[PDB]
Amino acid sequence: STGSATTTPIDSLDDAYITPVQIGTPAQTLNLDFDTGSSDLWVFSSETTASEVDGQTIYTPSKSTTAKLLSGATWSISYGDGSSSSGDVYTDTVSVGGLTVTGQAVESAKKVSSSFTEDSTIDGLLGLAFSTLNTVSPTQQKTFFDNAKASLDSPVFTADLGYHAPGTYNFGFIDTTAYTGSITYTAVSTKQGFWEWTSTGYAVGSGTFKSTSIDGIADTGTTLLYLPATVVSAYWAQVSGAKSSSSVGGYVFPCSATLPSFTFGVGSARIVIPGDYIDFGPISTGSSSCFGGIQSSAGIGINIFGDVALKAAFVVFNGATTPTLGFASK
Repeated sequence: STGSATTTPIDSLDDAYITPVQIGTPAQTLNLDFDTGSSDLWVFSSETTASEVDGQTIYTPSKSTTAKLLSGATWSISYGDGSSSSGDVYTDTVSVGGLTVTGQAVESAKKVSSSFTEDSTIDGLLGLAFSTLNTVSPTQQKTFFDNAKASLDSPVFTADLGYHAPGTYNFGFIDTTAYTGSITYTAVSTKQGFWEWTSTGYAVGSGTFKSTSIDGIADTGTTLLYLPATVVSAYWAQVSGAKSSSSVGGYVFPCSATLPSFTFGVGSARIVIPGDYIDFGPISTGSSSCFGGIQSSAGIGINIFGDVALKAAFVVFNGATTPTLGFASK
């Protein structure tokens, strides 16, 4: 089998991407944030504290004839950005772009933190990291991809995120029309439960490529590109007036600037992030200070190849017996 779904930016800045997902019988369609940095499929629901729902579409398991309460199971997750959610668990039928999993764990939120409530466009998350990170207790549950894998034509999914435009998540096949050149594959460590790999270096604008190993995660659920302070300083040094602002919480730059590109290495291959991808707009409405899309990972504890990086590429998440990651230009 295969599946194919369009993923759409939630706003004009590409702050995140939502993909429609069918849950239950009859189908209840929710718009979920596909997140290769976590491993829980959780949704706003009829069980979510009413004051914490503000415009999201909810899953109502009592209206699904295939929903079953997973007895005694709870979940609770805290994300790197400080947000969190928790609740109980159903199994139900979940379909993405034509691909169907029966008996998928659907984690129903009883509580969500303020940032989730405040974002009316995201009805939940669909985790696509390794199932070892899944928070369900006392019996850990598998991700949608893990459940589908054996049925897929090929045990892979691909992320093709758009810049200020829709893109595609495909399951079970590689669309050879969706990228240019070849796909360069690179090793993955699953030891921390992430799609963790090592970039071979970087360049700023038309500058020379610096060969240096950068360990990080391919994370569709993180907006920005988080890299070591040395790298980030080298980038922003090429932008007149850019500075790290403690009060704002990262590098800011004059909105009048034209940003240089940023290149990262995948083996001997090179992915070029155009400068415009690195502009996240005014820090506050009406400001002429703009927020940068490349930020320091110091104090995160891990480098993160988030959407800023991934959207410059066609990305293969290869779930073969030994997982690997593939990147192509597009």
